[PDB]
Amino acid sequence: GKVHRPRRGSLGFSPRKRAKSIVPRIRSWPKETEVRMLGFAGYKAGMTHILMIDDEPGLTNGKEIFMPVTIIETPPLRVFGIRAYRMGYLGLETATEVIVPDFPLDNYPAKERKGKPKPKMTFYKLLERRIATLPKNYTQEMFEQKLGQLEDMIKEGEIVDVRAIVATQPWVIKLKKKPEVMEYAIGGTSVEEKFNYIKEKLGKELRVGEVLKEGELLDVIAVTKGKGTQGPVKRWGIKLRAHKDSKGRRKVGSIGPWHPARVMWTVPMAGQMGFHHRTELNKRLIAIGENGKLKLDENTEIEITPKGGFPHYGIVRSDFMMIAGSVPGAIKRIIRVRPAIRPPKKKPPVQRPQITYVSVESKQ
Amino acid sequence: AKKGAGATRGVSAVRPTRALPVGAYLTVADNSGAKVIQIIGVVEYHGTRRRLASAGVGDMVVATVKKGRPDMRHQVVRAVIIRQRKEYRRLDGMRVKFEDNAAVIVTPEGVPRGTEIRGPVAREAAERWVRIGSIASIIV
Amino acid sequence: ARWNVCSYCGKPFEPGTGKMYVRNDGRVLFFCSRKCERYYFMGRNPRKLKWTKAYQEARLQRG
RNA sequence: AGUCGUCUCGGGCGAGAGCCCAUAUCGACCCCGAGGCUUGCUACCUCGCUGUCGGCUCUUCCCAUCCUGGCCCUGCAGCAGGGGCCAAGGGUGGGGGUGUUCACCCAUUAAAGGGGAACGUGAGCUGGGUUUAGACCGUCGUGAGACAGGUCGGAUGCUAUCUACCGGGGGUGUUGGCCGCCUGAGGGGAAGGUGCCCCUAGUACGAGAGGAACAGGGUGCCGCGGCCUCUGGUCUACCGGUUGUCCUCCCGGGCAUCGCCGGGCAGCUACGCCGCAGCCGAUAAGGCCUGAAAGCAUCUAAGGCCGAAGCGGCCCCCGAAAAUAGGCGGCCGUCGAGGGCUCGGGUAGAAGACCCGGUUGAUAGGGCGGGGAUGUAAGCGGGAAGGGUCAACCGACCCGCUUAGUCCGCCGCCCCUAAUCGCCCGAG
RNA sequence: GCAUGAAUGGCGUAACGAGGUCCCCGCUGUCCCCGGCCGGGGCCCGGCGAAACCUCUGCCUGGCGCGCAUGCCAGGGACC
RNA sequence: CCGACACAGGUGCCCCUGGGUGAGAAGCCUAAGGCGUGUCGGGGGAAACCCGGCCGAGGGAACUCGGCAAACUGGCCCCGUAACUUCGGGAGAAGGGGUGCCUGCGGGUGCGUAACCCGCAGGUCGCAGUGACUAGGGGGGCCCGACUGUUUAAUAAAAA
RNA sequence: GUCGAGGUCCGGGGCCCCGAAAAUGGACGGGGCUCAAGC
Ligand SMILES: [Zn+2]
Repeated sequence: GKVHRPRRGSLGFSPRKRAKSIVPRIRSWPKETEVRMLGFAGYKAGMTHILMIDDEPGLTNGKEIFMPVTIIETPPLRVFGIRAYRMGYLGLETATEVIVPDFPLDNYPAKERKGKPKPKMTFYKLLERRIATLPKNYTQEMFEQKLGQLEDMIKEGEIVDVRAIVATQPWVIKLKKKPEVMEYAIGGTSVEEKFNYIKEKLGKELRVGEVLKEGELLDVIAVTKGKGTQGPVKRWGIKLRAHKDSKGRRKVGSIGPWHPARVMWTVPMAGQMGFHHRTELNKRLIAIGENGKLKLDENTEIEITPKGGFPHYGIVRSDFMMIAGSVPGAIKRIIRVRPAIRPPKKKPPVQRPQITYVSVESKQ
Repeated sequence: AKKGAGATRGVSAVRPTRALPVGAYLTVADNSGAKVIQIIGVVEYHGTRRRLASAGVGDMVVATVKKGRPDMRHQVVRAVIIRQRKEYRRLDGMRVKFEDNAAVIVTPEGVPRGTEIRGPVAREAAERWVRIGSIASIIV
Repeated sequence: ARWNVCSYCGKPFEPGTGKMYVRNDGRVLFFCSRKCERYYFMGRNPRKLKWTKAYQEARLQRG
C-alpha cells in the first residue's frame, strides 16, 4: 500500500484573496433575550500579560496562572442612524433608514494655533470624510416626521427587523479623523422594544461598559496582517523538496496527474497571504478599563499603557477592553466584537477574574 | 476509589516541551545497572508522515541500552524522562531548564527498577509518576 | 506574583519572564535574560561591569 | 484496446466434521457468476520517436471496511473471540537489511486496509536497478563472440503559443450619473478527528481467576485558523572586544565573508502562545406497535414510533455578472454632484490596487522629553610588574570624573520646514 | 565447488590508491522542521533588440470513433 | 592573433617584480605603474521563486542506493605513539599540554650596544591569543591492482 | 365438536422482485414519464 497523510492546508477558507473591505463585516448574530446592542468596535493597541487566579473549569483551577492579553482601545461610539428591514422574497430587504440631523461636536480636541480661533467642529464634517454626500437643509422637524413614518410602518407590521447605524470617533483618541460606519443588531424578541432602544439613544454616545459584561465570551472579527505574495511552503505548509533538487526546493513537485487533463483548484499555489477576513471564537473579556486606567482593589489604579508607550501605537486615553489571548489584525486596526455565537456548554462565570499582577514594563 | 495507595500514575498541570526525538541519548540517573540509553520510541504518542516521535520531561519512552552492565546491554526497556536541557514554561510563566538529558528506568507499569535516583528530579515527572517521586531525593 | 532576582546582574525581574536553571547538585540559579545567562556561563566577571549589582560590592571591597 | 483461460472476490446443493445438531464455525465432490486490481492470449491504434522500474513531492476517486460510529447470529457468563449487515466524514504512522514493488523483522499504535487515476505524477525532482559504447570472473564456442549469469564505472536539454489552476487589475452591461450601508441566490469546509486517565468499580458477571457498561469529570496527539505578551532563532540597523595591513604617531577611519568574536531592540518567525458547538430534522442496517391477505399467526401488503463518526441546518470563508444582472438613505442632471493625476506617509504592496493625512493639519522631517540596545567614550589626574645616571622619562594594564559615550527602521509634546501650485475626466 | 585451482598462473602480502565495500569515535540544517539575513536575477521605468516554434483554431462529463477528442453526439458551464 | 564576434576558450604567462605580516613567487593590506571599457543605466523593506553566501534552540544520520553536500580538525613548539612489516616503513598513527601584549634578563655566530635565531622570570587583558588571513578530521575489517605512471579530446580514470 | 363457505395440492404461462460491488461528476440522446410518455 501507499502512505496516507492529511492534505496541506484547509479548503474552507478559499479563495485566499484580499479582503473586500478593511472594515470587517458580520454575517451572523447571536440570539439573545436582553435588549442590548450585540457587539462593539475598537482599535487594536498591543499585547501584554497578567497573572490571575483561574476560575474556568479545568485542572489548573484556583491556581495563579500566566495569561496573555490584548488591549483594545474603545472610545465611545456615536449612534446616528436607525435602519428597518422587511421580509423580501429571498431574504431581508431594507425598507427605510433615518439618520439624525447635524449637531455640534464637543469632544473634538481643538487646539489653538498662531492666529484664528477654535475650529469649532460639528458633525456631518467628520462624517463627510466617509459618506461625502450628506443631507442638506435637514431639520429636526423633518427628522421627526421620518422617525414617525418608520414607527408607523413598524405598527403596521411590515418591518421584521431594526438595526442601529453607528460611527467610530477616532478623533477622541487622536488616531485619525475619518470614522468607520457600521451596522449593529439589537438583542430581544420585540421589534417595538428594539426600536425604542435605538430611538432613546439616537444622536448619543454609547460606551463599552453599557454594552458588554466583564468575564463573558466574545467573537472577534478583523482583517489579519498582510504578508503579500507568499509561496506554497508558507501559504499551505507543504514539505520542502529533496535537498538534491536542481530546479528548486520551495515548490510543489507534481501539480496533477495525466487525467484529468487540467490543474485542479485543490493544488497548492503561491498567492495572496494575510489581509483575510477572519472570525475568532470564544475569547474571554478579562476586564473593561476607563480613561486608560484599570482599578484593581478599590485603592490601586494603574495605567494600562506600558512604559515608553505601546510599540507602533500611542497612549491609551479612552475606555479599553482586555481580551484573553490574541486577536487577528495589525496595530491600529479596526476590530469588531460580538457576544459569542457558539459558546461551550460549561462557560466560565460572568465576572472579572481575580487579577494579582499586570505587566506595565517596557514592551520595546 | 481504586488504587488508593497502590497507584503508580499521577496528573501534572504542566506539559513540558517534547524536545527529545527518536535517536536521542539519555543518561540513566538511577542504579538499575544501565548508564546510557537511546530512544527508539515514545508510548501514548501518534505521529504523522515523516515525523519522529518526541518526548519531554515526565514522558515514558522505549529505549535500548548502549552502555551498562553486561546483563543489561542490548535490552529493550522503558524509561521516564526526568531532566531535559530544553527550557519549558511552568504555570506562573517562568521557564525552567536542566543541565542534561536524564531518565530513570522503570517497568511498563511505572515501578522504578532501581533503588535510588541520583540528581534532581523535575516536579512534573515527580507528580506524573508517584513511585519515582517517593524514591527521589531532590525534587525541583 | 513575586519578582525574582537575577543570579548575574543581581536585579529583580518581573513575574512571567526570565528563566530558572537547575544544576546537577540541586543548586538553583535565576536569569533575567539570555544576555545574563550567556555571560554567567561564558565566565564574564560581573564585578567589573558597572551595570551589575556585584560591582557595588567589588568597589566597596577595593575601597 | 478485445478476452478472462489464469488471478481477486462472491453464489447454488449439502457428503459430512462439530458430545445429539449440515448450516455457531469449517464445508468435500460438482455447478452458476462478478471485477479488470496478477499473468497469459490476439496483434486493433502508436515505429518521420507518446522518455522505463523504484523512491520523493502533490492532488483526486472506488468499496470487496483495517480502526473510528451503529447493529444481527453465536458452540456470545464477564474480559475477549468467530461469522455477517449499514456506513467512505476522518485516520491508516516511524525504523533494519535489499535498487527494490512485494515479502520478512523491530518498537509503538484505535488500526498501522486493498486498489484506480497512460502499472497518476521525469516541459516537478533523484538516478540506485534495467538497456549502448570500457573492464573482470564463471560457463558455452576452434574463433570472432555470447549468456532473461553476477560484478565496478557510465549525460536527464526548455525564453509558455493556446488552454488549465492560483492570486492581482482595467472595462462594458445591469434603460441617467455618484457616495455610503446592506441582503445572500449559489459555490467551498473536516474544521474538526481520535486516544488515554479519574470515578462509576474491584461493582454487574463469574466457583475462582479475572473483570465491564450508561451517566459525570480531566487531558494528550494529529489537523486547521490566528498572534508576538513570555521563551528560542535571525537581526550585513546599532554598541563593544580584537588580529593583519594602510592613512606618520594620538583620536578617528578604509579593506580583509558583516574580517572574526560576544551581546542585540523593532520586524519576521517556531521550538513559543491563543482559538476550533453538540443540538435540531429526515434516514440506512436494526429493534418495535397496529394490521389483513390467509376467521389463527405475522415489523409490511396500507399505516405509525424509534434508530449511525453517514445526509440537510445552525457555524466559518468567497459572494450583485445572482440575465428575475438586488434593496435602502443621501447628493446631483434633465454649468455640473462625484472622481483621477500630482503632495506628505504606510494598518498595504511585484505593476495595478488598498489605507491614513493634506493648513477643517501632528503625515513626515527637525527640536525637546520618555522608553530601550550595548556597556563606562575622548581628555586629564593617579597607580602599575620593572627599567632608567635607581634622576627626568618610558611602560601593557588598572582606578576616578562616568549607568558614561554612541545609537535607535519605537512613543509623547511643539506648526519651525514640506504636505503648495496646477492639470484632467465626468451623467445631462 | 550448478560451473575454483596452480605462469589465459595458485595462495599470501608491507607500502601505495580522487578504485568498490562494512563498521566506530567526532561532527554537523541530510533529517525531525523548517525559520531569519546579505549580494545578484526576478518586478517597474528609459534604450538596443532577436530566436526556437507556428495547418486553422483552442472549456468540460459520458460516449461513437484507427480502440486515451479543444473542434463529432447528448448534456453542463462560460461578459470581454 | 586563431576560434564566423569588441567570443569568460586557446596561443603567451614567453621573459621580469618594491614594503608589512609571514617558511614562502601563499593569502590579506599597500607603494610604483595601470584602470573605472572583464561597458546599458535608473527605482525599490518592490513580493513569490531561482542562483551564490552567513547563522540557527533540542536531538545528532532517525535522510538517503550510498554521510551527496555540508560540518569537525587545521600553523608552530614540547611530551607520546599500536597491529603489521619487504626492517626501509606504517607515522604528522592515535592521544595530551602550550601559543596574545608589556617589563627585564640570559645564550649562539658576530669587533660590535649591526643582523638573524633560541630560552628564562614576572605583570596583565578578553568568551576566544596559528584571534583576521593561511591552515590534515581520525581509526578498525574486506575485494582488486605491487608501486610512480597511461587511457576512451566531447556521458566510462577503473579492478582496464 | 363447535362454529358455517370454499379450501386443499401439483404441473405450467405473462409481467415483476432477490441473487446484483469500481474507481474525474453523468447518462433511456436529454428533459422527464406511473389507467404512461412502459409492456
Ligand atoms: Zn540579569
